[PDB]
Formats: sequence, structure tokens, C-alpha cells
Amino acid sequence: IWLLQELLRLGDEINARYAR
Amino acid sequence: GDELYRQSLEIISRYLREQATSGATSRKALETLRRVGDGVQRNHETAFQGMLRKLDIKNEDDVKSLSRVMIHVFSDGVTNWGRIVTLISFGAFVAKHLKTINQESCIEPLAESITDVLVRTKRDWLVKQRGWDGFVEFFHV
Ligand SMILES: [Zn+2]
Ligand SMILES: [Zn+2]
Repeated sequence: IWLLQELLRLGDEINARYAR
Repeated sequence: GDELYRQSLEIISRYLREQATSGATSRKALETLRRVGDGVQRNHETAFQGMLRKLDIKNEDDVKSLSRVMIHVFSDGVTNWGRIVTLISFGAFVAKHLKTINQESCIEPLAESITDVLVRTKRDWLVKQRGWDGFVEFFHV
């Protein structure tokens, strides 16, 4: 579980960075 | 015969195959994907290495697991461009690994699997977001 979830979370963090 | 699929495959395949040894939107999207994706790999190398270690890819059977990860992420109803670029970036990171273990022949199929799942699960979201033109705009400058 941790692996999938860590990737998803990174993607969301990158999304927030560029949506800024 | 599905232009969005064809375009997505061209962009994603070119990026992943670049780790081994046509329209305006596709060219710009490839440049954007490489620019952002290579940055993600550089800044997240330790994390990506740990994920790759968990996948423990040493043979053809292990490459199956990777297609299952892609399906798993894109099946999530949550969608955004950050997720899309990050998953493709991890795909390119694994493609580098595949090259180093002499499994270059897995790279094009990996790109096809990523493209298949992305378009099958997110087609409507992608079009609503203006497709690859929207991708270029989101990550612009
Ligand atoms: Zn190149
Ligand atoms: Zn293979």
C-alpha cells in the first residue's frame, strides 16, 4: 500500500506546486 | 482511430524510449514532459529509488507488477496533472533501470501500458482539461 500511496501523494504535491 | 490515444502514446513512448539506447502539440508536450519529469526524478531520486527497490525488478515477471501499479493509481478517481506527470516520470525512472539490467525491450511495452491505462481511465478528464495543450499550459514557465 505504501508505495502506491507515496506516488499519489508526490503527484498531488507537484500538482499544488505548479497550480501556484 | 482514437487521436488522443495516438498522441498520448507518441509523447509518453518518446520520453520513456529516450532512456534506452507528429504535430506541434505533441512536440511541445514532449518537451514539457521531459523538463518537468526529469526535474521530478532529480529531486525525488531517493524516494524513487526506494519505490524501485520495493518493486525489485530483476526479470520479466517483475515487470508485471509495474503495470499493476499504473492501473492502481489511475483507477483512483482523483485526477490531476501533477499525478499524471509524476507517474510518467516514475515510468521513465524505471525505464532507466530496465536499460541498466538489459531489459530494454520492456520499455516500449511499459509506455504502451501507461498510455493504455491513462487514456482508458482518464479520457474524459483529459479532454475537459484541453488534452496535451492543457498539459503544456499547466506546466508553462
Ligand atoms: Zn533526447
Ligand atoms: Zn518485458
